[PDB]
Amino acid sequence: KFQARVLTLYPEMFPGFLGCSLAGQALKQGIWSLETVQIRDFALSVDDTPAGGGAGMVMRADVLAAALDSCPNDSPRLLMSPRGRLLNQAYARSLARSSGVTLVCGRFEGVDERIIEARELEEVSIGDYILSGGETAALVLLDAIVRLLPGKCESFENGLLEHPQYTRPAVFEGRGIPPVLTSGHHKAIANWRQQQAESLTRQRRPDLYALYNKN
Amino acid sequence: KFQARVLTLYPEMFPGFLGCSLAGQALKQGIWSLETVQIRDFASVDDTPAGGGAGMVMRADVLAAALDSCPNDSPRLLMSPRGRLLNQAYARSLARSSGVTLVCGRFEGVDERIIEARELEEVSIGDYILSGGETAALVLLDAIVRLLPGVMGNEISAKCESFENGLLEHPQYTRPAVFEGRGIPPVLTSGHHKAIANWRQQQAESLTRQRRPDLYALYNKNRQ
Repeated sequence: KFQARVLTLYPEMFPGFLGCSLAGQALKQGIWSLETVQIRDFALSVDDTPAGGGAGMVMRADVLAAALDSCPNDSPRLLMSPRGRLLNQAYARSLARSSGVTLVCGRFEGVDERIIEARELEEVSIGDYILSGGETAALVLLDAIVRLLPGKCESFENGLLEHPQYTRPAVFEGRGIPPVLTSGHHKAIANWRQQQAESLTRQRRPDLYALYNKN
Repeated sequence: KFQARVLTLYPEMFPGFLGCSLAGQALKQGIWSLETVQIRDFASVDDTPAGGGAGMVMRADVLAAALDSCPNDSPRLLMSPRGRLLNQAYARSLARSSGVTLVCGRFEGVDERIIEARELEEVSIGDYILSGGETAALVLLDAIVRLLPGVMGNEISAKCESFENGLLEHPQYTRPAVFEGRGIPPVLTSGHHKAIANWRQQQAESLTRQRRPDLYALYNKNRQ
């Protein structure tokens, strides 16, 4: 098994698109399971006014604690957040090797800092943009995990985007597959592919290109 | 009325969660629409990479026909690991268009000639591999739709997030007054707005410095 547990205000978003395609099938076959936990059941509601003022509502430490504490501590506890460490492939690979993951989905403008500390929530961002709630990010994290489950290193992890890619037809709107690729001249092919990739990354992802140069 | 068109092998993944909450509410009041185009209608979709490679490659002609089946009234984006990185600024830009056309790359590789010829701008949501572009498209929609200048709350919203300034958001506190021994920092209760803002900022600086040196470098550039 791979046990996914998601703490959410919207359990009906799960499994969402992960009910479809290969992810759906793996679920139907029990390669992974998904448990949702409705946070609103733990309000003896879930969020309140920010001390010192602010733009939106803050998730209460007490409600969230009770929700976490109803769950076994069987997997790392990850808070979907704009403040998190960034999701990367190394980390997805790292997580697909576990027996499971616990995801907490905030919907508001934040989560009470004292519960982040007290229950060791690791904050995780999927990137520097705002989404409608943590659920969006949870689905994405799960997508990148489930994918790596039984049933290898990405070129960008080396600092390089993928070279341009071609298949048939041999000519589309007067544009032909570059002839070096159909030459059988392996060395020329690899050179060509390298220069295109270097050139593309330098222009479009200088950050990646910088890590390419840092070795 | 914002017009999203999504070219996909899995129309059934849509609207998905965008059907829910306020994104779906906005869908009901017709602030935006979501049309799916099945790529397979323009038949196989993928094929062998010229000069070898790792997977199959999406055919230029199948995607042309799919794109040409509806009008170019919209920026065209291709969901790809090769893309520029999605950020909030970019999201705001698209949110100001009449619509967006999103092509979901599934199999790893899309014929370069179709990217050139239909001017598909490649976009990645981050340096991690997903099951398909469907995943990237949904996230991209999620981030755009909430900025559509029809949605409620939207009118008086902050135009810029703190990470764009190079800082993570300050830590937040709410009731109860004391949780398992910990109080709410007293300055937050002091009625002294300037003091609150300074303290919140110091907390933000110190978190960003440790967790995102990349954002902090940007923070340093700005105040210079």
